[PDB]
Amino acid sequence: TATLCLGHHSVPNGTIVKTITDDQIEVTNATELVQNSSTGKICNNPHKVLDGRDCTLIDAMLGDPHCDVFQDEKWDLFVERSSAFSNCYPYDVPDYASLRSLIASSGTLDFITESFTWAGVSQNGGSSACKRGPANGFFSRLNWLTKSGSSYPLLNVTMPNNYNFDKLYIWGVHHPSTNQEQTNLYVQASGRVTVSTRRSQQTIVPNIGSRPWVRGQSSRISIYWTIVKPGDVLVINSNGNLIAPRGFFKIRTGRSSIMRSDAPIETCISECITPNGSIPNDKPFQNVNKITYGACPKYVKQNTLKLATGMRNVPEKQAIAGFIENGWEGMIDGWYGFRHQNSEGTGQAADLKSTQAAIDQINGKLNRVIEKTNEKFHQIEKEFSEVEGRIQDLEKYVEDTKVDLWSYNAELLVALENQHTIDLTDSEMNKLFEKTRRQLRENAEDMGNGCFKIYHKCDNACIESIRNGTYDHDIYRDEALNNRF
Amino acid sequence: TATLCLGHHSVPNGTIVKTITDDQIEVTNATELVQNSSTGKICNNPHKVLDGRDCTLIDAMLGDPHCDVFQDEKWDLFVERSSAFSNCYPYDVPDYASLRSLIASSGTLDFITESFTWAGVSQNGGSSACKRGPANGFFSRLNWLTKSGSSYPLLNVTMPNNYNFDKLYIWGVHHPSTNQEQTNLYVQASGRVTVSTRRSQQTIVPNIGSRPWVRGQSSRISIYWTIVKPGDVLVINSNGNLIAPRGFFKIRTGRSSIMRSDAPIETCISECITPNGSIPNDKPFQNVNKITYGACPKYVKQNTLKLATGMRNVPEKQTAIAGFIENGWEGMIDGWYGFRHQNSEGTGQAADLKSTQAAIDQINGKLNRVIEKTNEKFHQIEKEFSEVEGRIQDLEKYVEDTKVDLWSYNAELLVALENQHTIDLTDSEMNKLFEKTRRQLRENAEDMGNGCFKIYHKCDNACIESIRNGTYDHDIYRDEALNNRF
Amino acid sequence: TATLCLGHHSVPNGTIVKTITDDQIEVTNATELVQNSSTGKICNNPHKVLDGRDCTLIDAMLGDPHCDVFQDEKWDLFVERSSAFSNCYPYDVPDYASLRSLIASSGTLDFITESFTWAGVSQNGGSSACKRGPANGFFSRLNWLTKSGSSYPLLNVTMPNNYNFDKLYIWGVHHPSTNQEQTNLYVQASGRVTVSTRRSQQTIVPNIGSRPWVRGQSSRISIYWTIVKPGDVLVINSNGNLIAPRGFFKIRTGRSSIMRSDAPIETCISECITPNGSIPNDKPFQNVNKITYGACPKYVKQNTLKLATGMRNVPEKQAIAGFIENGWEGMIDGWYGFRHQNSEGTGQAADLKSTQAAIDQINGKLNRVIEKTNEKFHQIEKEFSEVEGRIQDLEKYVEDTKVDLWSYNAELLVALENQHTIDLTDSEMNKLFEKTRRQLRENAEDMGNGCFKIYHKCDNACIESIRNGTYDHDIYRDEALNNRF
Ligand SMILES: *[C@@H]1O[C@H](CO)[C@@H](O[C@@H]2O[C@H](CO)[C@@H](O[C@@H]3O[C@H](CO[C@H]4O[C@H](CO)[C@@H](O)[C@H](O)[C@@H]4O)[C@@H](O)[C@H](O[C@H]4O[C@H](CO)[C@@H](O)[C@H](O)[C@@H]4O)[C@@H]3O)[C@H](O)[C@H]2NC(C)=O)[C@H](O)[C@H]1NC(C)=O
Ligand SMILES: *[C@@H]1O[C@H](CO)[C@@H](O[C@@H]2O[C@H](CO)[C@@H](O[C@@H]3O[C@H](CO[C@H]4O[C@H](CO)[C@@H](O)[C@H](O)[C@@H]4O)[C@@H](O)[C@H](O[C@H]4O[C@H](CO)[C@@H](O)[C@H](O)[C@@H]4O)[C@@H]3O)[C@H](O)[C@H]2NC(C)=O)[C@H](O)[C@H]1NC(C)=O
Ligand SMILES: *[C@@H]1O[C@H](CO)[C@@H](O[C@@H]2O[C@H](CO)[C@@H](O[C@@H]3O[C@H](CO[C@H]4O[C@H](CO)[C@@H](O)[C@H](O)[C@@H]4O)[C@@H](O)[C@H](O[C@H]4O[C@H](CO)[C@@H](O)[C@H](O)[C@@H]4O)[C@@H]3O)[C@H](O)[C@H]2NC(C)=O)[C@H](O)[C@H]1NC(C)=O
Ligand SMILES: CC(=O)N[C@H]1[C@H]([C@H](O)[C@H](O)CO)O[C@@](OC[C@H]2O[C@@H](O)[C@H](O)[C@@H](O)[C@H]2O)(C(=O)O)C[C@@H]1O
Ligand SMILES: CC(=O)N[C@H]1[C@H]([C@H](O)[C@H](O)CO)O[C@@](OC[C@H]2O[C@@H](O)[C@H](O)[C@@H](O)[C@H]2O)(C(=O)O)C[C@@H]1O
Ligand SMILES: CC(=O)N[C@H]1[C@H]([C@H](O)[C@H](O)CO)O[C@@](OC[C@H]2O[C@@H](O)[C@H](O)[C@@H](O)[C@H]2O)(C(=O)O)C[C@@H]1O
Ligand SMILES: *[C@@H]1O[C@H](CO)[C@@H](O[C@@H]2O[C@H](CO)[C@@H](O)[C@H](O)[C@H]2NC(C)=O)[C@H](O)[C@H]1NC(C)=O
Ligand SMILES: *[C@@H]1O[C@H](CO)[C@@H](O[C@@H]2O[C@H](CO)[C@@H](O)[C@H](O)[C@H]2NC(C)=O)[C@H](O)[C@H]1NC(C)=O
Ligand SMILES: *[C@@H]1O[C@H](CO)[C@@H](O[C@@H]2O[C@H](CO)[C@@H](O)[C@H](O)[C@H]2NC(C)=O)[C@H](O)[C@H]1NC(C)=O
Ligand SMILES: *[C@@H]1O[C@H](CO)[C@@H](O)[C@H](O)[C@H]1NC(C)=O
Ligand SMILES: *[C@@H]1O[C@H](CO)[C@@H](O)[C@H](O)[C@H]1NC(C)=O
Ligand SMILES: *[C@@H]1O[C@H](CO)[C@@H](O)[C@H](O)[C@H]1NC(C)=O
Repeated sequence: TATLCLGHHSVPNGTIVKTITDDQIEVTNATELVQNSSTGKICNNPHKVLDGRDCTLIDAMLGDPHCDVFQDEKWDLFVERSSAFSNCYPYDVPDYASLRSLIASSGTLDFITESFTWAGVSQNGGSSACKRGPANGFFSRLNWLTKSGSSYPLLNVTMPNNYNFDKLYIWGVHHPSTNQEQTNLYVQASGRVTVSTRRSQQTIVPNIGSRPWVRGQSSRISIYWTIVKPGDVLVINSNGNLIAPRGFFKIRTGRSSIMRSDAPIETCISECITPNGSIPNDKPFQNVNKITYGACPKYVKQNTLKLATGMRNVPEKQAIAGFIENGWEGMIDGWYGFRHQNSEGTGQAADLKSTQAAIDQINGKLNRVIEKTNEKFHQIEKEFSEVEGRIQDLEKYVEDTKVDLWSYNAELLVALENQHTIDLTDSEMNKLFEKTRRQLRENAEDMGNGCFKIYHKCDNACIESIRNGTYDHDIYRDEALNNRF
Repeated sequence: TATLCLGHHSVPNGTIVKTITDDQIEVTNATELVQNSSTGKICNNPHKVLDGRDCTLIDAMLGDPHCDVFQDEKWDLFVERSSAFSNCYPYDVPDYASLRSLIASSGTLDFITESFTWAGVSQNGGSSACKRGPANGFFSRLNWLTKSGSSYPLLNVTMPNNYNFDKLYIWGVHHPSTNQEQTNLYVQASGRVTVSTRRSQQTIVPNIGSRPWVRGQSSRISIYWTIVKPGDVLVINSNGNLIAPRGFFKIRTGRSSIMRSDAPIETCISECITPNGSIPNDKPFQNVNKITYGACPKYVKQNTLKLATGMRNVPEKQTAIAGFIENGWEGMIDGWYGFRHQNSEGTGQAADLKSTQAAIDQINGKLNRVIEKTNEKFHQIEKEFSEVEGRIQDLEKYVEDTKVDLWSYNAELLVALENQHTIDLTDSEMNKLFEKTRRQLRENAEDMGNGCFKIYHKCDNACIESIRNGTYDHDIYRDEALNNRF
Repeated sequence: TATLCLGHHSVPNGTIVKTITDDQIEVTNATELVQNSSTGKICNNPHKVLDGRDCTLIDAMLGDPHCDVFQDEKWDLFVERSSAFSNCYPYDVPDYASLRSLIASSGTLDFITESFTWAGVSQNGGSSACKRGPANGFFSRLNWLTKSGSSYPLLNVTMPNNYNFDKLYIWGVHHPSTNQEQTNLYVQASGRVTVSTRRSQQTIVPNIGSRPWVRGQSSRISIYWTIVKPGDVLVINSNGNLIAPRGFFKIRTGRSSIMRSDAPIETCISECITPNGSIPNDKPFQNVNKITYGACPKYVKQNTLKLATGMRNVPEKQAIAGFIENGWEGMIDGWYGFRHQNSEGTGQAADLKSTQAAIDQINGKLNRVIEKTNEKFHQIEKEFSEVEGRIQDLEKYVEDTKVDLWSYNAELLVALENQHTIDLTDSEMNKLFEKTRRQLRENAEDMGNGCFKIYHKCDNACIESIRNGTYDHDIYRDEALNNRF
């Protein structure tokens, strides 16, 4: 007689994963699906990263004297450091966030000088709070107009848009601290600024009052913006307290954005940028930060998610035995194989078809459901330094909802994939056993432990024929029937 | 002896679907789950669709002379064309989108005239920029008040809400271009308009300055609105630059909305409306547009999603009968599973109705168990913009993108899971039929290894029919079968 | 000979669930996953709940005389009743919702009095619309300044923030009804109020005009707020129509919120609070309300969702029979068992291993994918008493999208879990049958009804050995072979 057994490989060190029906189960191999670390650096390729050392985007746009190196710059991502500061005339911007977001999304600081004509007033006003070297200065992109002689005539100028692109204009209004200062600068006792197009209008009345000292000034300047479509026209009408523009900014559409971070910039290649630094995007999920730019993994709350890439791990108990509650640590060539006890001796081989089928099924399984990468460039703000109320609450609620939903999706997907992997491996083993049983019609009996008891003389050639699939039962039919009964 | 085989049908041309464990597998039949085309026309039933033609909703509400045909109109969906224009006094509306959404959601333009008394001022002002035929005119729902004689007395009027429904009032403020114009129209050198109720107030100070010429006017008019609850009182106080209302609009709660489109309107029936036109809602997902009205399929990014309907398609081997082991039967058209028998009388074929019916019943109605039939949404947020604004527009775009991504992922996962379960159930049905057939023959037959049984006794057509029916009795063949086997 | 059967238990009354491949299937046991009822009361533990009674949060903060009991109060959840009313000077708050949300999220009403100096004006103004007992009064936290003698000097005061926490200041502007009233109260014909810090500024110009009578007054007061960071300074500049503050509120960060409800408050323990009342949080989903505070189940549209707990329910048909299309209602000591017919007599036993395995797999099944509870404290508003436009539409859209997505998730999860439960129970039964068949090598053959017939004499000891797994086929092989052939 002879003995033939079927079994599967095993490893000394397994990994614990989670499935639908099992809290913990050990498998031969697994991979991590969550990226939870960063190098702390921001790669300068392939995106064009612009580093604002001590300047905010708004200050660079306005023309702060210590931000003059940023003139006519372009970027894919603008990085704002926490050590940035303002060193010019004090100012405030109503709807600061909207202007900052639109400027960042434009992605360029291209400025074109236009020939504005201001008759009856003095131009190029300066202050000691904004020093350009040893002399008083001002924002390079703004014009401060004051009285000439002893009069401030009413200003009424126009400028049409004859190009094929939109124009962005930045202008301002001056708020004096005292009535005497207001009358000294502008002869009128109450100024007025009106800027309008064929479809929109804005009018600001300056406010007079004391304010906390900032770099020796108790006055302030408010900043406003206007966009002129092609074929439209811009009209500026003012009675005083006007901070005139010097030109327009060319506004574009693209995939530029802005980020707050303190990480240094190095020479490397990475497609994902986070405030903590660049991270690889070879995993579907990440746990570093919910603020991202480029092709990045989705953010989830979990810090680890193991995906099974192997079969169940079962130790070998201490006469050969099959796969019934028994693994084989001696199999190196494949995942499934045959162990036979013969008159010549004990042998062992491996089956390539079932192993290849299992490997092909397992490989690239996660790519069938989830997308490879998602590219997001400009999004909403997710961190705030001041309390505002309704809009901030809405933004926080939206972000929280998105994070929770994606975390649930990731958990469910991992559990389902692990369960299906275990099921497919078990099914492959059972299919191999059933095929082996079908090959031997009545010359063998099931020993009950994953092994077959062949009742005729089966040499090495016979075992090889069984493994190949060319076993002929009619040859040994009579001998096996005689031996069994 | 005799031979009995079990197998399943196959088709000459199959469809390729995607499962959890397989990226490309061929099945006998599949159906498309994504609607990706439209007729290009908007059906006028069962929803009431109002064509705006060359008028916007705000212009129609205000009373533009060329929009006078829209007085006291009702709609379920208001369609705005891209060729609409304004032909009256130039104006601007602070928070234009909010007022547009409010009017669209109200769903009606019902106007009730009220008896307002304005003492000491002239009424029914007109301009050459708003012509009512050959003569000067103005907005039909607004009253322009100017000085009478040489004085403009302070106006102080009241109007109580004695009804049981809310009132919507539309009023305005005039912005002169020059100080001389302001003094000429109204005696005071600085106007002031105050409209308030018991719980809210609004005050506007007009601005004087030149503006680009629009239809011969360098002045502008601002538009404001106020809502008066039942039992409340409206008080209007002004001393210049007031564009008085003539009445109130009835405001209702319903399922009306507004849509921007250029598609023509035709006579047909459709429950879903998109800017591209109407689309059928028989499929759970669509790819036409993310802007929808009515009972519409959910929007996804995928162009196509095939749901498996039949079994795995296996070609017939060209080579003695064979079973279902890696071989399909091309000659079966009366069922999904059947028997092929080789006998002394001759060969034959049949079909098993029970297993086929069970598989069909399991497959039928499969997607309705998870996905709800259809979702009905009427008024939503705006999803396309023509100007850059900043924070709010970014938030709206982010919300829409998040929703679209989540629904696309859900659709992909659902399709993969359903295909996998369909394949598994079909294979299980085939295996169960084979196991039952084996269980019927206790010791008179043995498995041949290729999905066929070798019966070791003379089994005529009646015996085969008894096997197929399930009334086979092995006792009266047992002796002969055991004698033949050994 | 002897007969051995394998089967599973059944119950007289079952329940219907839904699976992936079945519209309706009856199981032996199921549990409800959706909470759809409440006791109508709000439990006062463990959260600190403050009853607003007939006062609103804004009125309590301002210092309404009938809300004086709320001074220096703390809360985790503030409950606003629909019967609340105002009984002081008429007022309006621009961006009322933002201030309400800010105060609610702060979670305290701690007030610190500061020594402001107002030179040349009279303080502690009062009105008949706000009665402090028999005499005229005003808001306790606000100071009404009017002319002294026949002059109203320009006011210019400062207050620095030398602490290490943020300060919140509440101030106001008075709107007279007539020019004569404006002149009588304040000498100047046009007032002006300017409040600013080193980084922000606000200027309000009062408006004069008649307004509807409210408690005998045709005038109004507009409320504004300002926040001063540590190291900053507050400057107040005005020349009329100023409602001065008396101090600052301590603003904190925490998990406090506000709710609108009419349910009474009783003494009990509950972690979840809804406007309908408190609900238990032992279920993953709830259908009571979409407004929640604390550890609450997720809100879904469905009102019922049944999760399978037992196996399929098959009534027993009317010579023992196995599990093939037949259940056993007489078995109560286990889920799976054996029935044998013997010469000595019939019997019945239960198998504990398979039952324990099935119970362990079923137990804690839902905890493998979904979390126990999610804690949410402060969120967006979800019900509105008036129409506003864009922001309200955005909030409603966000809430609707979240609800729809979570409902879909719940439905799919329930269907998948039910399908897997049915599959695992069937697999357990089939595995037990296969093991029993494997034990009997050649001494028995399946008769097709889930039972085995044994061709040798098998007494109670032999049946017990078969159940235990110690059955030896070699002892009876010869007798069984002789009987079979
Ligand atoms: C309405 O009320 C506000 C607030 O009370 C007033 O604003 C103050 O205005 C005064 C000037 O009028 C300001 O005083 C100035 O402060 C400067 C900054 O002080 C800081 O830095 C110095 C030096 O580093 C420190 O010693 C000091 O502690 C602060 O940390 C000083 O640099 C100025 O000095 C100048 O004047 C002195 C006068 O002796 C000279 O000796 C100096 O050389 C130099 O020329 C000056 O002291 C004060 O800071 C303002 N306060 C605020 C909060 O802004 C308004 O003036 C008031 N309006 C009216 C109309 O009354
Ligand atoms: C502050 O600054 C603004 C901007 O510069 C000034 O606004 C301009 O005002 C003038 C009038 O004061 C406007 O000129 C008028 O333009 C009308 C439209 O012009 C278009 O159409 C004509 C014909 O189709 C074209 O030829 C032309 O190129 C334009 O395409 C004209 O129809 C008007 O014609 C009137 O005057 C002529 C003079 O000969 C008469 O013959 C006519 O019958 C008719 O009465 C007129 O020419 C100009 O368009 C305004 N510009 C803008 C941008 O709005 C403010 O006036 C200024 N304010 C102060 C106080 O100085
Ligand atoms: C601009 O226009 C507005 C609106 O028309 C005017 O506002 C009105 O002003 C008058 C004058 O004060 C107000 O009249 C007062 O109404 C009080 C409330 O009335 C209600 O309550 C009483 C008692 O419950 C009811 O009987 C009554 O029907 C109302 O339901 C009264 O209590 C006042 O009575 C006082 O005056 C009378 C005069 O004889 C005395 O006998 C009384 O004892 C008491 O002293 C008074 O009648 C009216 O309510 C205001 N209406 C609104 C809507 O606000 C502005 O005055 C006007 N501005 C200018 C400059 O003209
Ligand atoms: C455009 C212009 O007029 N620039 C002035 C500037 C303005 O007058 C002022 O800053 C507007 O608020 O003032 C400069 O001087 C400041 C200086 O002025 C004296 O009159 C005053 O006595 C000093 O205390 C001090 O404020 C400035 O450098 O800011 C001069 C500049 O030309
Ligand atoms: C209600 C009223 O007064 N309507 C007037 C209107 C207004 O005076 C004006 O539009 C307010 O801005 O003006 C109308 O004439 C415009 C006409 O006025 C002359 O005085 C001027 O010299 C011309 O150039 C021209 O602007 C108009 O039709 O708009 C007359 C109308 O009665
Ligand atoms: C701070 C102050 O001046 N309080 C007054 C208050 C104000 O004058 C008024 O409310 C501002 O609008 O008015 C009080 O009197 C109300 C009373 O005043 C008479 O002059 C008038 O003729 C009456 O009709 C009536 O309005 C008030 O109690 O509100 C007095 C208070 O001292
Ligand atoms: C990436 O940077 C963020 C900074 O926003 C880190 O998040 C903070 O971590 C600290 C320390 O645990 C917490 O006190 C803060 O509350 C966190 N902030 C937020 C907004 O969550 C994050 O830990 C960093 N991650 C890595 C991997 O470095
Ligand atoms: C339905 O109409 C929309 C119009 O918004 C079409 O979307 C545009 O398609 C063109 C052509 O590919 C693109 O260039 C635009 O960028 C698309 N716009 C947006 C907002 O996506 C859409 O293709 C139409 N669909 C059908 C089936 O006709
Ligand atoms: C819990 O309270 C809410 C209050 O909003 C109830 O919801 C309302 O129920 C009534 C009665 O059917 C409806 O007419 C309203 O339209 C509902 N409002 C909303 C916003 O849905 C809810 O039914 C209560 N639930 C329980 C279990 O008491
Ligand atoms: C485990 O799987 C990973 C990825 O599938 C593979 O790179 C690795 O070699 C595997 N480990 C072993 C021991 O085969
Ligand atoms: C394929 O399925 C669809 C619907 O499921 C059905 O209408 C069609 O007839 C099927 N195809 C065949 C060849 O039966
Ligand atoms: C049904 O299941 C629940 C929870 O698993 C359990 O409490 C209950 O006792 C079960 N019913 C029966 C009859 O065992």
